[PDB]
Amino acid sequence: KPIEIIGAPFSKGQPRGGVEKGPAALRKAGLVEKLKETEYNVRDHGDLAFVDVPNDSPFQIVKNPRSVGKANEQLAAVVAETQKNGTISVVLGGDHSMAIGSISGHARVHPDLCVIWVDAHTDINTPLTTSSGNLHGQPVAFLLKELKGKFPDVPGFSWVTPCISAKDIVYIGLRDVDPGEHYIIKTLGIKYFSMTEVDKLGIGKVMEETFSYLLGRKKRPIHLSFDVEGLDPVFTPATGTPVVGGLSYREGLYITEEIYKTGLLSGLDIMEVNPTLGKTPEEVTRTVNTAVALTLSCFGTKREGNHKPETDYL
Amino acid sequence: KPIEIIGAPFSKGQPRGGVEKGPAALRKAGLVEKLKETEYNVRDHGDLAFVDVPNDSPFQIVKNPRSVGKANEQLAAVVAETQKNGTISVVLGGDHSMAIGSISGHARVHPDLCVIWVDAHTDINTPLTTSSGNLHGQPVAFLLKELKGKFPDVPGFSWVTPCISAKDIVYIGLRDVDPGEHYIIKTLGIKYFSMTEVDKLGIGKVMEETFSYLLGRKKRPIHLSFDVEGLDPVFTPATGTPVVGGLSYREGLYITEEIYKTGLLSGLDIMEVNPTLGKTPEEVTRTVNTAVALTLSCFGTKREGNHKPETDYL
Amino acid sequence: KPIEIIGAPFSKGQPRGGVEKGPAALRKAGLVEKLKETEYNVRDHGDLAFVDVPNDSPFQIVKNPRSVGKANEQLAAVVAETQKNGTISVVLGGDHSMAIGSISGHARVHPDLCVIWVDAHTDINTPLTTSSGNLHGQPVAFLLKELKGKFPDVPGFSWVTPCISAKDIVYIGLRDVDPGEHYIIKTLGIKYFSMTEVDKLGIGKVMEETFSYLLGRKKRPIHLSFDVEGLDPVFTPATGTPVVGGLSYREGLYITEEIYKTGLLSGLDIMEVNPTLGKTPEEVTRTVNTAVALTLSCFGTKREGNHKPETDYL
Ligand SMILES: [Mn+2]
Ligand SMILES: [Mn+2]
Ligand SMILES: [Mn+2]
Ligand SMILES: [Mn+2]
Ligand SMILES: [Mn+2]
Ligand SMILES: [Mn+2]
Repeated sequence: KPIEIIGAPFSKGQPRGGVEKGPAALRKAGLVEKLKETEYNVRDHGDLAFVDVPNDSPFQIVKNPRSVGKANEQLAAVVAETQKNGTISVVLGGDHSMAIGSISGHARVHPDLCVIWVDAHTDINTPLTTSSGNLHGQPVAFLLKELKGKFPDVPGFSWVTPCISAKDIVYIGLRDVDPGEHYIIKTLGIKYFSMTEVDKLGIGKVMEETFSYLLGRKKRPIHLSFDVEGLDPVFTPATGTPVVGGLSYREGLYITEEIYKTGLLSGLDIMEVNPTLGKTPEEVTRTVNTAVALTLSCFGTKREGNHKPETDYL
Repeated sequence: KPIEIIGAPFSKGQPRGGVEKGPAALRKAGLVEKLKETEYNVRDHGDLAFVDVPNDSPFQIVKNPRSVGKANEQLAAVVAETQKNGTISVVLGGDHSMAIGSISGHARVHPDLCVIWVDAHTDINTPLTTSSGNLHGQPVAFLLKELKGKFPDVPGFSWVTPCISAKDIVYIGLRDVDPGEHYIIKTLGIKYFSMTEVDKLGIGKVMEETFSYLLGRKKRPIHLSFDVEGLDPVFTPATGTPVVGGLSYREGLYITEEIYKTGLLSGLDIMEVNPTLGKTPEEVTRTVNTAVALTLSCFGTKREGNHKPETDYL
Repeated sequence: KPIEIIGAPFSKGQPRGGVEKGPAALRKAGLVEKLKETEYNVRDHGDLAFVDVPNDSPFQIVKNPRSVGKANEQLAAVVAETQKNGTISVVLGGDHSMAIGSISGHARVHPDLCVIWVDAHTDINTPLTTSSGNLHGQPVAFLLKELKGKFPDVPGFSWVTPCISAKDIVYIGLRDVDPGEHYIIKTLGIKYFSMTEVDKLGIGKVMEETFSYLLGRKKRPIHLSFDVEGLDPVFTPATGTPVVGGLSYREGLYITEEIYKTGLLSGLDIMEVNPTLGKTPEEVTRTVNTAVALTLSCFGTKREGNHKPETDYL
């Protein structure tokens, strides 16, 4: 199979600057060279160049709506494209709002995809529930059908089409859910596993369940939107919104490992790595490396080891 | 329901000074303001002013027996009082010897209460088994019926009445048990879950069992005596007796979360936070915050999120 | 039963210097005094003095083959000796190549011993698969029968006799396995538990299985070759090859605790503690202490507590 890396240097999803430098760091850490060393064909599509919407006024609270809608519009296009040619797409973050784009384009080509969202937050606030207008905290609201018409059309997102229903998404690692957001996920009966659940069930049973819950009936394509903040800050320090008491490096890799084992990985998102927010070089290198690590996991790299087939090492 | 906070500025339970500054820090961290934000009525009763027994000579090894017996006698009184008015009491530590008082007063009003003791130590040494005379390491021995008459009447505790039996208490997080103490908990067949058990069973099954074990027959009031030392030192550094390889921040919150879910929380103890023992501001703030956090957990605050009923966030 | 401590100050197993200072640190931390405090007879055999083979030229890639073969030859001798007198041997590392010696001597006296290898690495590279000639990464290859003749005789190991088969060893905590090494452990069908397994099954079930797998039929002597690198670097920092996402202090102690509980402990290896590789005093003391701790665990020390029999602490 083919693997296509698409850098999305974007950050207007939220106020903190730096995230755009994200895909650069990941590459510098050698994500591509390493990926090539797996059983997959690696094609680096490069870094999208986003056009900045001049005079992008705040639609109510929502900030930079037009810039974020144009950034995402453009991505969904590139993603739909490579997805069409049969290659798995791997979007490197800036912030998480690029998920609207990533998930959209992919949805075009595979409308029956299910989404596994590993993150500390739900990011399901609507333009009417956010406290800040940071669109990085509203991604899943633009993609959800059940939430269509539940909020006023946003300047620039007119191209968006609610592609999945609350019965196709599964959250893992939740621990900082705004009140509104909690209502939304309870009302729509969305399947999640808050940290408390991971604690109660153990990362193992968690996957076991998320799978039989998303692939019990039909075996469909899987979209992994992994928000590097879903791991405890100790592991991924250089982030915009760290929240303590989260997934461990081990648990993180177990998810990507089980996901690889299903062979249904269709699209990936390695978002929120902010090279500038490291309190020391270590913290950033630390973050950038577990990010690069989680990815390689989705594509083979097993912790027990890997040997090349048809070769007798004896 | 009503919630009443009672600060117990005491520290003669053990040699290290500072713990009395405990309830102050917790408040400074805003325990009250936050508590108010939950579905409970918060009443701050203030900080008990303890009278210091002049010329309190060591009854054998037991140190400051009269001061500690007067401190606890006074608390049990305030606790019995508010417990009577139907409010849940939440005692902020100084040291853990204040538990004799806390558990006693509460027992008066609800003699059928069971006690869940989350701690690094058993604290079940009798005046005849301690190595030091620190009464903070003997609390459960004054409350236990099975241990009545097993030791010399202590100067000042004459008011105490063994209110519970070894069949009403459950330990969670044990890892530093003196030889004598181990004998005592084995002989009396007390139900506990040493770290090794948490490890073998997982915090999940642990609660599942401690509940069917304490609430299988009758559903009675629960007394949670939480010793901040029960978490690994990494999480609650500013303590008098850190012991490595203990509960994680996650596990800690899981217990308080499952306890809230039973709706039987009758009384709480947030003990051993010692603002002065922090090797850096961080460590204390770190400690003080996970303490404040565990509390809010017992009273609603779920990690998956919380939304106010009857309100349509859409 | 008797306990015999044998210090092996060796380090030519790998390029990084310092590991020889290993057994010294452990002793300084008071391993012996503490061990004495358990229900075992402690005899300190001292520190072997290794003769340095002059002009030890590299056999192909394998470095210091003669020095390492003489170091191990000598150890196997001392170990076979004390093992003969019926005492349990406890070898303190330098590097892990001393395992050839340790396991060999022991095998002489108890040819039916099974080996539990707690380590981050497999250390099963043969002189023909290593990238470096560091023999510390080849120990299990010299001891395995199935790998006999699979590589050219090495200068100094002529005395070695493949004592165990791939059906007697069990790995726990694997996470950094070279490609060759992975082939070897897959081809020979060796039973292991890579971190992913620990994650999936939980340290509890892991032991439960490793036991019924090694002691289901016959109850034989157990050799515990514990490589301090098997725990996450956070816990045992001062090592030559740290690899993140490994066993936790808790899990580590759980293994040594379950192993003690089988009563079949015949020989031990506390290897890779490198006092000089600590980035600060703390890190080394931290490392040296969890090492000393794991040992005491294998010999009684329970986390729930220990009391001396026939003594009424009341
Ligand atoms: Mn997110
Ligand atoms: Mn997030
Ligand atoms: Mn205590
Ligand atoms: Mn304690
Ligand atoms: Mn090793
Ligand atoms: Mn190793």
